[PDB]
Amino acid sequence: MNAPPAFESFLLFEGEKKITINKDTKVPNACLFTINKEDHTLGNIIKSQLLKDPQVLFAGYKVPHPLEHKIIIRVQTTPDYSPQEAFTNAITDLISELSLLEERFRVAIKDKQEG
Amino acid sequence: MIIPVRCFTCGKIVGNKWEAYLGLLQAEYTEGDALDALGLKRYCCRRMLLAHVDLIEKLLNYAPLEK
Amino acid sequence: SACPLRTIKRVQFGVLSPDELKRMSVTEGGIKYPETTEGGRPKLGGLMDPRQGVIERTGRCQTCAGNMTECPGHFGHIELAKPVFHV
Amino acid sequence: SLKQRLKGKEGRVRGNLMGKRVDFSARTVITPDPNLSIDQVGVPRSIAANMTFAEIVTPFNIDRLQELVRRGNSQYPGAKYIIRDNGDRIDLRFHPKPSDLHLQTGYKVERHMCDGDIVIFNRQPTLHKMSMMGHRVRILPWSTFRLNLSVTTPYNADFDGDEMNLHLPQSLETRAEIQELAMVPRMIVTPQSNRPVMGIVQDTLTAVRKFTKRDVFLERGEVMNLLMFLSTWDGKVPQPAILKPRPLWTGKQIFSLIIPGHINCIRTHSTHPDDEDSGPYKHISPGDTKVVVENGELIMGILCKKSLGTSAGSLVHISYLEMGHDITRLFYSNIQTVINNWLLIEGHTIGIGDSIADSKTYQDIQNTIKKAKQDVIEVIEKAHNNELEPTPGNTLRQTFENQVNRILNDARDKTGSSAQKSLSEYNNFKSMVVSGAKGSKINISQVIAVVGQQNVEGKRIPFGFKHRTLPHFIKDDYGPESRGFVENSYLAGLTPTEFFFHAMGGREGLIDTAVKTAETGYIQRRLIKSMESVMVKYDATVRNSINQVVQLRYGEDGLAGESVEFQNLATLKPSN
Amino acid sequence: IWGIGCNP
Amino acid sequence: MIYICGECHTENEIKSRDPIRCRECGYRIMYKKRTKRLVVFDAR
Amino acid sequence: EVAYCSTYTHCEIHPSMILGVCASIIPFPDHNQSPRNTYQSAMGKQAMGVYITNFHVRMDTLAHVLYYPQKPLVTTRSMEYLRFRELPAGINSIVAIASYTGYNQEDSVIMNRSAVDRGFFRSVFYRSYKEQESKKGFDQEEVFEKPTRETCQGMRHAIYDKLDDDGLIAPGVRVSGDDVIIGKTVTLPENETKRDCSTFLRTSETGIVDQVMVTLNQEGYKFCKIRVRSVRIPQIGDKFASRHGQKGTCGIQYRQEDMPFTCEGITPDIIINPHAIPSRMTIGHLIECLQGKVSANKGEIGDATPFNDAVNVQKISNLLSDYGYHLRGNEVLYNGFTGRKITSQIFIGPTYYQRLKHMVDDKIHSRARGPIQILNRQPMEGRSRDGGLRFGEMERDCQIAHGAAQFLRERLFEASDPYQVHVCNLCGIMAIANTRTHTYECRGCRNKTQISLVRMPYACKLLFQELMSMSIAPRMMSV
Amino acid sequence: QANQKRITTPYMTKYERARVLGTRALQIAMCAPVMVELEGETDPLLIAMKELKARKIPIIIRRYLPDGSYEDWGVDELIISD
Amino acid sequence: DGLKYSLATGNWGDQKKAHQARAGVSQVLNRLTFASTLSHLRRLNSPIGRDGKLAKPRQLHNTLWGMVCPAETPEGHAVGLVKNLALMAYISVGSQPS
Amino acid sequence: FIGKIPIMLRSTYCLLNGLTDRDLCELNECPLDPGGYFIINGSEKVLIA
Amino acid sequence: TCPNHPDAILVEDYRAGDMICPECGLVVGDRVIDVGSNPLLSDGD
Amino acid sequence: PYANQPTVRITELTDENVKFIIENTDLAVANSIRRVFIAEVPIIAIDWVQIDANSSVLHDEFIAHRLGLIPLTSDDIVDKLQYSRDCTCEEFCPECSVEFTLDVRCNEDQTRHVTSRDLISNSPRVIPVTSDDILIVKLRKGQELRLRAYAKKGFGKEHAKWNPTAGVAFEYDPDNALRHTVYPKPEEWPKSEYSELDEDESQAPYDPNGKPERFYYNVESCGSLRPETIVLSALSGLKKKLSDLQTQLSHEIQSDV
Amino acid sequence: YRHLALLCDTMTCRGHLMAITRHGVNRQDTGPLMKCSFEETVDVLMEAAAHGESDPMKGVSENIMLGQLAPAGTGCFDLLLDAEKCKYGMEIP
RNA sequence: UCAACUUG
Ligand SMILES: CO[C@@H]1[C@H](O)[C@H](n2cnc3c(=O)nc(N)[nH]c32)O[C@H]1COP(=O)(O)OP(=O)(O)OP(=O)(O)O
Ligand SMILES: [Mg+2]
Ligand SMILES: [Zn+2]
Ligand SMILES: [Zn+2]
Ligand SMILES: [Zn+2]
Ligand SMILES: [Zn+2]
Ligand SMILES: [Zn+2]
Ligand SMILES: [Zn+2]
Repeated sequence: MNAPPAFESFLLFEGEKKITINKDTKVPNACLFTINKEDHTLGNIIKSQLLKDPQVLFAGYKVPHPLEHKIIIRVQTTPDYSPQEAFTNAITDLISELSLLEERFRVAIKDKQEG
Repeated sequence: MIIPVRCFTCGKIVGNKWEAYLGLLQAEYTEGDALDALGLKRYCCRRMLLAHVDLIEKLLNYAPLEK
Repeated sequence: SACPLRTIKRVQFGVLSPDELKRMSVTEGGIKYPETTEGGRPKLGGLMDPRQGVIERTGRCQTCAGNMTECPGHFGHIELAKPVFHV
Repeated sequence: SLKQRLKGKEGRVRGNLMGKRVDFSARTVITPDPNLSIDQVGVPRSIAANMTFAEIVTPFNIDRLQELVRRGNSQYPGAKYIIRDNGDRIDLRFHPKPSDLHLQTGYKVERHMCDGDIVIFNRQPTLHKMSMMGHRVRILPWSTFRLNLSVTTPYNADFDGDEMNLHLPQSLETRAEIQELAMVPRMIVTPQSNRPVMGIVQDTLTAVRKFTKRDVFLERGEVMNLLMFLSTWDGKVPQPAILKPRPLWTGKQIFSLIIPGHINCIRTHSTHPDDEDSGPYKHISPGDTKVVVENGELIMGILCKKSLGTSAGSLVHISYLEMGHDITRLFYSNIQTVINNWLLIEGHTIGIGDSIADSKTYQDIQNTIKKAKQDVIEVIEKAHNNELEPTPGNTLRQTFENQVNRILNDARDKTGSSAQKSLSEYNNFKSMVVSGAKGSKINISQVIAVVGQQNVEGKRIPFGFKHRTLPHFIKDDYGPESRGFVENSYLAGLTPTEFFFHAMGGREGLIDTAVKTAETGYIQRRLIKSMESVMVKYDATVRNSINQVVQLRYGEDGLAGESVEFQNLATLKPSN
Repeated sequence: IWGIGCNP
Repeated sequence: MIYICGECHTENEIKSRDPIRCRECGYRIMYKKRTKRLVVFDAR
Repeated sequence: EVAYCSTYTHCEIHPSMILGVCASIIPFPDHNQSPRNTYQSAMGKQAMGVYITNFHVRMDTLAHVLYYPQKPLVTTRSMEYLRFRELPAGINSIVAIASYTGYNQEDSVIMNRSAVDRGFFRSVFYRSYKEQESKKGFDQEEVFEKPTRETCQGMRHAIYDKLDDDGLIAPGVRVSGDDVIIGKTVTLPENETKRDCSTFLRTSETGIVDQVMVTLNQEGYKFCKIRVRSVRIPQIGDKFASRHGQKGTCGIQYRQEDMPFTCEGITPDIIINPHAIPSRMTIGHLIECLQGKVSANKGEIGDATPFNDAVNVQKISNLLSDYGYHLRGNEVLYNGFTGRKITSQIFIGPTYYQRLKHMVDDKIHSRARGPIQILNRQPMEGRSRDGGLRFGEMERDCQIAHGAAQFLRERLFEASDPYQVHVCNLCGIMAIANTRTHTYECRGCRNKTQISLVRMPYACKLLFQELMSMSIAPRMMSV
Repeated sequence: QANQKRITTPYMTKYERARVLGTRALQIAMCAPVMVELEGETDPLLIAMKELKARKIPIIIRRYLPDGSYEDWGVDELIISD
Repeated sequence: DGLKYSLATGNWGDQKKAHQARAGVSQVLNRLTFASTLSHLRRLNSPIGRDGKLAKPRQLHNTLWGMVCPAETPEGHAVGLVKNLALMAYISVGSQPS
Repeated sequence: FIGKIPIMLRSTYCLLNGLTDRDLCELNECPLDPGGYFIINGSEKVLIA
Repeated sequence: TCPNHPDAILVEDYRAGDMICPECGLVVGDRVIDVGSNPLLSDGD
Repeated sequence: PYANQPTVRITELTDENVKFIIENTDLAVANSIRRVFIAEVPIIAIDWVQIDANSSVLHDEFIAHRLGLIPLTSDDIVDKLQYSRDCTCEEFCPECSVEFTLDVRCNEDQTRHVTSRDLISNSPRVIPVTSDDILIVKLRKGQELRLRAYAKKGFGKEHAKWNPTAGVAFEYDPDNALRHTVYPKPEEWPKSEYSELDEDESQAPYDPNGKPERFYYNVESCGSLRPETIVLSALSGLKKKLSDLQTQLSHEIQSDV
Repeated sequence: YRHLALLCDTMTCRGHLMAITRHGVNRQDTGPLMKCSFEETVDVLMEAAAHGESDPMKGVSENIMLGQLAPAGTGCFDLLLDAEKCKYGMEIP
């Protein structure tokens, strides 16, 4: 009777922002990103790619509550680098990785069939 | 009451296999051999066919409410 | 409503005087009729007295315009022919 | 009769005056929620929508209340009613004129319960003061009240169908009373035993033991994730304990960040060897016991029930005594969150592999039972020859039962000790018993080695049939099996006669529970009624309603029970 | 269920 | 206002304040027929 | 053998026959603690399953039938005579004894939401409402018809559109809470037209009408039974219990992606806390998981008769070792969120789990300014009557201990039964007071000037009046 | 009693703090003037807490000694238990 | 009417006289599950009062071996006062002694 | 005629006695139903020993 | 009997037990449902 | 600071199974791909059922549930179809849905098995994986079931009816070498099918420098999509999710500055 | 020790051992309503009425029954408004 | 109003 509708998990209700960027006052060059209507899928990839970056000092993702649908990602970068820049570059790198993976999987499919 | 579509744990379609399982049992296959022949490999899928109780035949015994 | 609001600072317990019971009861002459219904519904001098309390959730008792909420009810008295020990 | 109405329970005197059914109260099943803080409770949306707290319209809040009025009852953050200055109530559900919706100072909008509304949470029976605590409200999208797991210990509630009652204060004055007297963080320490009521429990205790071992080393990314769930983090990553070859933090290093402020505490782990303190390696403990916290940093030690549980001198108790109630609330919540997110990496389980022991241990248990049965037989043969001499103050039957019970109990304990020796470090039964989260050494012993003697009414299983316990046994059999001794363990499986005797023992347990509930309820009520009006006056004398002086100072020293702590005088014992 | 000194 | 009959499964129209007896069988246990309005069922 | 008795006169047919009907469904009863077998005996009575094969014909109140009952994978031989195979109550579930997210702590249970979507532990709840057209009254006739607001002086604002001409809602029509299942009208004697007498759905039923029947009852009056059907997908409050006395609610529901997964891809349908097992000492649960794994792989229903001596944990473990799994039943699990192997290996195996009748939807109640009782003018009692929860005497003692005098006052006076009375100053007895007339007078004193307003609970006014009827005078004097 | 010879505790009791904060907040909700400048605080209870910190709450607590006399301690005079 | 009333009400006696009537007989059959139906049919009810907390009539007795289920008893205020027959137990119908 | 005696279901004097399972199905009664209960005033009542 | 609405039919309510003017929503009568509470055989006895 | 370049080898490719090995990839990406297989690959399945007549023993909502779980062939049309929310038309149209109709009555004495073959689709591409058959319900003589149903595009995050896969097998480090799982007794544990060790050695020697890589997959399909297409669509969908994040992030970054 | 000593002091305050029962508790010279709440009820009320006893209304239970604020904590004191301080300070609204 | 049956 109080059960949330299934589509609420991935559909942004009107007036909700997919990403909100709020700086962190405690430490310099640190930003706290909030992603709405997303789950561990996106968060883990973004955190891993951020950790691979040498200029990223801190990178972690947190789901504040499993019943609610939100990811909080904290990125702290060295001076001369911006947390927002690190987030964008992480997303570009992940997209490149997935595209290369798609090409190679298509080639493997074509080779396995009739070969 | 009736064989469930889509074994709960994984989701393989197991609803098309109940009559084949009964027929294989009539063919004197052991239950394990019948489950192997049907393609059910993980114990989650074999649970569905092995533990199913087909009550819908007992329900069909009763005459219809409207003819 | 005009009466000032006060909080009880002492409760005095005592046996009710028969004279005080006679004066206090709204019913006069006692409950003369065992039956609760006269004129169809209300029996004056009966168990269900309009003056004693509000009835039917819409009526008003004779003594005050209770409307089933304001009226706290009002006591009645039965004058026993011969005295009886209180248990 | 009038006397019948007043006299009995549920009469006007007690059932309708001392206690009565109340409005603005809700009840539903309780389920766990580790993510909620100690003070927060998760309320379903429907329960929140029905219950309304009236808000007076002020110039400050007229806009917000106007939006709530516009939303109406249908939209969740809405207002069910508007109460005008005249006292007229405009139910917004049935159509109100647009003129009526307009608000002015002095109107009272009855808004739906929202996040942050203070409520009182209760679970019957309300044995003690901690059973009614004020919780902040957090609305979550399912139909069960959700409370944090640490708060379960004060309520004596587990989530196996339990239910709790939710009372919403309806005025700012009573809301402030709850906020400043009965909130959960304020009642961490009970005045009854000057100990903390609430402690880390279940998965978090079991996992804090494993997290705080010397062995645990955390790599960079795992440290990131654990620090992400720490609410009070300064934002500075601690320098890793092992910088090279690969940067690796330690469990204690991260737990030190959880510890509030600068708290100094020395406690001992459950498995602390007694000889360690006297011998060398007293400070460099070989087993990593002797928890020591200096400057709010965990220098050494393995945390357990003793350090983080509900006992005097615990880390949580020292936190409440020293840092304050708010920082202690954050401490409880942070321990739970960080350790529970580490438990995803480490994990816990209970399997048959834990119950099974080495073959040598099974042989030793069997040999102990063999020689015990022989000893009981020798005692029986002595008794039959009348060689047995009566113990002073006891009949020969009583002294025979005493000696037989002593032999059987010694065998039972020895088999239990052998089983407990067999347990490896990885054994999960041992993890839970050592951490103190659940179980006991007795349970391990019964699982692995021997269930033990079954006793009913303080004796071995009696002769229900004529001179024999069951029809299968021979008449006048006082031997071990006949009178109830269950040689097999739970894993091995009880033989049928042992199954019946075990059922008899368990039935005695159930009956005792059922009886104790009622008798204790009566005692508690009588004590409260006798001492209900006694209080500390402004003279600080303790006086009843009659103003008779029960005590000239409370406790004879005029101090409250929660502030006091156990201490040693140190002038008393030493010689001149 | 343990012993005479323990629990039933 | 069409009632299916339990015994013989034959629909019989019954007016208001009319005895509940099925013609052709006499049984007194009638069932109201399924409504004409249709309900959307989510497969979920 | 070594001589114990050489004069046996009778022999037991089988020791497992000492157990009753409900205790016979427990697998490996001898490996459990005794109170846990006792508790399972009680929980089995409350499980959900096809109670009888003629349930479609029957119109019973509170009938629950599970969608997909399954017979146990580990079954006692004596279950066959109880017909448990024919009419099972529960579903074999892949159960992992692990601590995953802390939502399975205490006795709660983490359930797989994808499995729930695929029909796992889904049930139907049928409720039957009976109404009788009674003409016994001298001038009162409770005719079945659709009440009309204009025609009927007594009426209610709930939805009356559902009712057909006969006053009975047709089968196949959705009924939400506070809707009129049956419409009945009592003709009103014109003492000098209609007091509504419809029956209304229990709040939050939210079901679809299944069958509507019209007959003549024993008395000969027209009798109508209406059965409403509500599907019940498991939620995060419902109570699930195994056959070994382990009962618990559903802490949270994670989708198949989120649940931990073996290397084969099997994700536990139910995750139970490891902390339940040791204190309760229900080792029968663990042995049933092992035997269920062996049975599902082998294809033969396992035997769990209480006293066998041919089935040991070691033999079961060796059998499982043959089928490619760890001999003790542990399996290497991977974390669903991150993909990393869980360091400890989790014990996963199929176990017969039951669904009990207790569900959160039936047990949720909220009260705020509802109807009050007639006698005490206090809130009603019970979920059906929208009754408020009782603030017992133990609760008031706790509040006294807190020192929250004003919360105690609100809860015991202002929330429950606020009331005002007028009391004479000269004599403590209450005085007659006409607010509309604005004349306040006290009988027995002939005094009008000295009257004071007093705020007291209505129950206290009733107490004082009952004392007055016993000739005791509770003279409440403000001075 | 006289202002001199006050025997009660200088520290404000927990119950006094609860009732003073609640009562002052109820007054603030009824549009009573607020002594302390509010930094965008709309909730009446929070404003009352700020006032209590500043010791500007306009309430004098009357403590009833068991002998029947009373001592009037203003909220400012009492030391906050915090 | 006498037989029907005594069955329906659950009071064993006459309508006018309830002083000697024994309540608790003739309960409604539980149909939650087939196991509940069967157990309800095979049930024994000890006459000892529930209100009395004396523990002797509640404890499992050695003579209940094979006649009454050891495990199956209600937990609460009626522990050991309501019992269920074992599977093989058969209560004697009765015979003439001639 | 001296009155009516309620009949326990599936006893010797009930209609269901000695009926094949198919016939029980024809009467819309379950073959697996245990019997042993009285149907008084439309509700199944069980006499607890 | 809504004071601002001469001859106004007040709709009954079950949630709070009151009659409410439908065009303005005013609650006329606060808690005036409460519970709201054989004549054939013989007569008054 | 750049993405690793992954590789793929497909060991087995059948009609219902794909086994592949992803190498030179992080654990997070591999587990996310596994997750997207289960919950974010779009498929067409029945979500709307209007039942005209149901004389079967199973009630109406039972039939609707069983119908929803029936897999429907969505190999190529699922990309063309739009989500019902996206489509401009009210309720359902051929662009946003596929209409299935079922009419069966049992007039023979023998029991009639209503199967998925009796479901009839207006669109040829979407068929209930028939080209035995899934048993919807069994009908006695005189019992009739007639219903009309529409099928919508969606993914498994909404409901398990849209879950393309049967079981996704994910395994890394087959011989425990990073010691991610610490076996109490190494010898008892069965060796992995992908394990490269000899029978004598239970675990590989610990490698501190090593990190998880060379992830092993085994994706099985319900027949709704080709097993190859499940993997390709999952990779494409995860790429789309990241690109949408990048667009919204660029908007927020520009707006703040 | 405070909680034990308080029970012992209440039982032995009067000089005669006061059992925590209806007899011992009700015999002490408390208010008649407070005695009424514990066990005896109606009989206590009848005796009080006969002897003309007056309830001091200083007890917690007596004030709870009549709906007045209890003399317990948060009710021991009475707050008063401070006019002079109201005049002082910045009266923003 | 009474009874019984459960839930802690
Ligand atoms: C732990 O104590 C609680 C409380 O004291 C409260 N309670 C319960 N029944 C009563 C009652 O009749 N009367 C009163 N006054 N209180 C009562 O319930 C007690 C325990 O009972 P249990 O022992 O069955 O709890 P499991 O150990 O059984 O918990 P599993 O593993 O099922 O979740
Ligand atoms: Mg519990
Ligand atoms: Zn499967
Ligand atoms: Zn009046
Ligand atoms: Zn007919
Ligand atoms: Zn007077
Ligand atoms: Zn109006
Ligand atoms: Zn369209």
